Amino acid sequence: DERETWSGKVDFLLSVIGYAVGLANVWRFPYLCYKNGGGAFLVPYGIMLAVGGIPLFYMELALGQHNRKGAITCWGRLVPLFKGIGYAVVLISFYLNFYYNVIIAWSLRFFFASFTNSLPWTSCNNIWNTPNCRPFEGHVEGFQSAASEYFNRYILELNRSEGIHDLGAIKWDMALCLLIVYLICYFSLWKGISTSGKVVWFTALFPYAALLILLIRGLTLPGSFLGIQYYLTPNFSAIYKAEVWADAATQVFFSLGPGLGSLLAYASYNKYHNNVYKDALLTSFINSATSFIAGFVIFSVLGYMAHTLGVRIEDVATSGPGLVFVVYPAAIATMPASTFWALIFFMMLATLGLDSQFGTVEAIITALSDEFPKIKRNRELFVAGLFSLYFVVGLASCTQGGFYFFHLLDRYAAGYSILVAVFFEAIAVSWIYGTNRFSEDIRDMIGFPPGRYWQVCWRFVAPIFLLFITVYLLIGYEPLTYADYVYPSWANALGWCIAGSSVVMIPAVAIFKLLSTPGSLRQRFTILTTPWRDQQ
Amino acid sequence: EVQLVESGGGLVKPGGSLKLSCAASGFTFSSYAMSWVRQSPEKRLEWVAEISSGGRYIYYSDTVTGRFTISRDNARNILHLEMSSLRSEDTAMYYCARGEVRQRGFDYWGQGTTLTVSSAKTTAPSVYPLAPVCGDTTGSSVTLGCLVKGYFPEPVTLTWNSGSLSSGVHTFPAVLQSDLYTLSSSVTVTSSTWPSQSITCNVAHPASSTKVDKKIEPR
Amino acid sequence: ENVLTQSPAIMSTSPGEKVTMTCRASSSVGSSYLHWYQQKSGASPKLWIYSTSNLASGVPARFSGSGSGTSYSLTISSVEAEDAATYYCQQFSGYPLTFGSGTKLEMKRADAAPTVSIFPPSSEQLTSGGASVVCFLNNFYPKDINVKWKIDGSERQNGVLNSWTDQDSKDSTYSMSSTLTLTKDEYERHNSYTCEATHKTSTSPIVKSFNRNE
Ligand SMILES: CC(C)CCC[C@@H](C)[C@H]1CC[C@H]2[C@@H]3CC=C4C[C@@H](OC(=O)CCC(=O)O)CC[C@]4(C)[C@H]3CC[C@]12C
Ligand SMILES: CC(C)CCC[C@@H](C)[C@H]1CC[C@H]2[C@@H]3CC=C4C[C@@H](O)CC[C@]4(C)[C@H]3CC[C@]12C
Ligand SMILES: [Cl-]
Ligand code: NA
Ligand code: NA
Repeated sequence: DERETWSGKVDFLLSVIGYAVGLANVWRFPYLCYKNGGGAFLVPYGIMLAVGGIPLFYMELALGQHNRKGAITCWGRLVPLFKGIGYAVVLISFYLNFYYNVIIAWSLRFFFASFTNSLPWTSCNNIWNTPNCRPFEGHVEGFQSAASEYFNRYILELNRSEGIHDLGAIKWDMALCLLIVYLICYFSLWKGISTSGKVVWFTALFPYAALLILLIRGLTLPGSFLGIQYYLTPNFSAIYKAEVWADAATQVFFSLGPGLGSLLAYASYNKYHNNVYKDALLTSFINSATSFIAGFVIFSVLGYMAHTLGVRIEDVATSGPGLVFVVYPAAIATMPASTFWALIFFMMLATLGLDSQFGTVEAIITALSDEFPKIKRNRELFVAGLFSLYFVVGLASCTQGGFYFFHLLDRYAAGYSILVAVFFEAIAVSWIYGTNRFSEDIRDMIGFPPGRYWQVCWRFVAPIFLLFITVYLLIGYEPLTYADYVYPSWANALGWCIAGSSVVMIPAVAIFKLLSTPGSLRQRFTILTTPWRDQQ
Repeated sequence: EVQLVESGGGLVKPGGSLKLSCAASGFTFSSYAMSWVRQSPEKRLEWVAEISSGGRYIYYSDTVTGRFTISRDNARNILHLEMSSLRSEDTAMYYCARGEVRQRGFDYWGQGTTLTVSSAKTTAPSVYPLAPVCGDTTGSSVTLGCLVKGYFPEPVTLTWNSGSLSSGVHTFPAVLQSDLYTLSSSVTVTSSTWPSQSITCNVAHPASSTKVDKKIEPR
Repeated sequence: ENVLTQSPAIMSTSPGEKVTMTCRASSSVGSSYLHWYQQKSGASPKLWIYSTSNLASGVPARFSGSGSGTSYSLTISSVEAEDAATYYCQQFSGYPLTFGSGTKLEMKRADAAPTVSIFPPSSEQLTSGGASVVCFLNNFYPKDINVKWKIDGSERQNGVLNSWTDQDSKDSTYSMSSTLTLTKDEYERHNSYTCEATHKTSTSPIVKSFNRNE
């Protein structure tokens, strides 16, 4: 074998901490605290992090390092009856990059658009504005801010799209920015870990520089502490509600990004006796720690808007791309030395996305390299052909209705697909493979068996955790609608196929593999449930 | 609570084979790695082989790899070591040591089972009584002896008056000289105790069905 | 093979005193992987200290461990007679697992002269072609003792078997048996047999002798 290894343990730590901390650390976690009882939200968030998140995060890093192979190989190497898990997972990562790179593109567009004396998104008297323009955020739908109109009429031109059917013209300025993103990713992933673990030194460390200069800037504004009150004033009545417990559960799970083959990919290049347990606890903490810090970078200036700009806190305390692309830029437009805070903020967004996307596409090439050696031998050729497909169909996200395209895939293509995949990930290692086997495996690696706490989490609460999250996602389900636009019913049907296409690889491969080996039934399960290492 | 006894042992001809076994008790044997570590008559502890809790990870020393084989029976809770192609450098007490977590070492150790490997043949001893020289001074203390010469192999049990005399007794360790063991013991008893109360050394050599008493009488 | 040597090989020490013994790995080992084992005479080893400094269950707080990398040490705060044993360091850092050379701990003690006792060959051994004269030297300190066999005044050097006992657990003394073996023929051709013990306790040797007549 003789597999490639990280050219330094910090290269692995940086590229994992990088992959783990992203935009959901800035534009989802602080809201939740605010929405769900301030600082009291940390009680269910932490317990759900200890019993449901960190267990699954730790588990995938061990299976990566222990089995020394990519996603599809490891699961076939582990339990062949469920080798489809590697395929479904790789398909999800293959789907995500078709659209979730556009966030790094929008970030690069605001970066390019910030080389100016007065930022554009502050005034209401541009050619792209409407009479319903307001200087700042409000609460009536038909009247938007100058930054909301700037984002949805100049950068997006979404006003020129009647829906998902109406993609309209193609914004060539945006198609260039998306090309730059795929160039940033290539010459950082074509040579592999040699450069990947090194380029991530910039993408994973820069946001902490930006978070610092933006924390001292936000905490020294007139009205910063008022936001810290909103962000953290504890209202322990939330803990009783079940929805907030699920809010804490679903945020904990996705913010660590497991069951996507990335941890399985990055860890496979570790040394066999690396203390992966220590690495799991360290990197996972820094993920939530970066989120705890970001909430101050956000809500300090979020209170500065309520104070000096006279805005309802409810009208600016948002989540998702709205938080980073309209309201926070609108507040930067008012503070002295505005153009500087914009550039460090917008490339904080970019460097947050790149290190995370790195792991996703790396999860693909490692898994495919470990299965098809003539593309393991042609990595810089293969990965040059992957982003080519990405740039082709990725032109849909640069069309005038590109956001309607982005929002549809965001709410179907990878959400539910990754929950049932990890649910089968969790029971394949605990029940089929066995905690006794899995614990015995990492005792060989790190010298000690995982505590009874860790495997009682891998065996019982992990399926309940994922079931709890899926139930609350299905309970609050509605047909997809953005702003005043309701999607057609065929568009909802398209999203479920994208959801099923990956996860169908579990039973479809399980079927195709089952009736492809000889013997009786029970004589066949013992074939498809004996691991590769046990039979040498 | 936890306990470990080692079974098997004995003497083997060079090149012969033998299988030792360790019966584990008082704990969940299936979730603890086990290891064999021996120490020669020259008191040098030497690790032999480790087997994982599930038997799927096994490490050997360079000196026994190929010849020795380690195994687990987690049904009856027995740890095994199959030895083949034995050399003389393999004679030692063999310890069955519980040691899962490497950072916390070997928790519990067995009593040990002893292995000998020699071309030499089994011989029973000829035990001799040792009375003091003829007609000398009492001195309120008289030392009697018991010579156990020319036996093989170890061990032998020497005890005085069925074990009731445990004071003033010095049983010397056995010395191997040209494929034979010689052993001696000394008891000092007050001059009013002997020969008024007779003294006897009880030699036992189970390796040769030997059980000899011998009275210490003057001349 | 990470060879670990220990020093000293055997050290005596008075009770109440403190002792330090070292363990020198030929290659660096992590702190969490070096352990210490106490083994008393005629008994299986016991986990004494794990991860350099952590005491096992039962070992008293007068024991401590320290060191790192290639140099490690075991220290007893105030030695007791129940610590007379051999102490082994072990590395669990990489295979093959290796144990140290061992440090034998003995108790210091006031000097003591040996009580010499000579024995002629019994009539049972004499019927067969055999004749072994045994000499006992019991309850002395320190351990070093020397014997010379004189057969009719001229020393005989070859054909003897010496055995040293372990340090007693009562008086902390030693005892040595020396056994000169002859044929019945060459035995019955000499009249006086002698056993001299040259110890530190005397300039002149404590000699014991006898004659084949009585
Ligand atoms: C909001 C941010 C800034 C702080 C979030 C708090 C978490 C980082 C802390 C709070 C509860 C902690 C968890 C509480 C419990 C445990 C069980 C614990 O298990 C053991 O005690 C060791 C078991 C063994 O191997 O013997 C391991 C640490 C862990 C996962 C902690 C990991 C770090 C957690 C999640
Ligand atoms: C945002 C401001 C206020 C504080 C930011 C915290 C920064 C400075 C902290 C948080 C996570 C830390 C990194 C986490 C992990 C590692 C890997 C370690 O092997 C070398 C140091 C390194 C690279 C740390 C450098 C400092 C670090 C980036
Ligand atoms: Cl988070
Ligand atoms: Na990221
Ligand atoms: Na995240």
